[PDB]
Amino acid sequence: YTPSELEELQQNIKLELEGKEQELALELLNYLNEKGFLSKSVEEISDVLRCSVEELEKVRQKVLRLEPLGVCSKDVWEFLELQIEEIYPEEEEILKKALRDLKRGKKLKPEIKGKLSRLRLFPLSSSAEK
Repeated sequence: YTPSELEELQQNIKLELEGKEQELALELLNYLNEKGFLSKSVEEISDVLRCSVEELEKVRQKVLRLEPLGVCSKDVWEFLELQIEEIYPEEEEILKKALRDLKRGKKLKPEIKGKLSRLRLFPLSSSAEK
């Protein structure tokens, strides 16, 4: 079985929205590497694609909020931070401390475990510990 995270995000975008906005988003997520994150900054990518930085940002954000989140937009670990601010903006601090504890290594809470369980810092990757 192959990963359908990226493809799922593309379709979702064209679904909720379409036109020029979707175009910009695709471009940003189009100039990325097989690592799960854009190989070039948004500024440069926007200059090469012939698009205003500010504009590309707004569209990139609206599309980044989609599922999966814009891991390439912010980053691999940043995907969680933005995911909360967008999904659960009320528990931004809650998940913020959790994602930081799990990323740096630590214990997790019972409620957070389930909240983060629905997500994963390895959307386009795979890894686990024993």
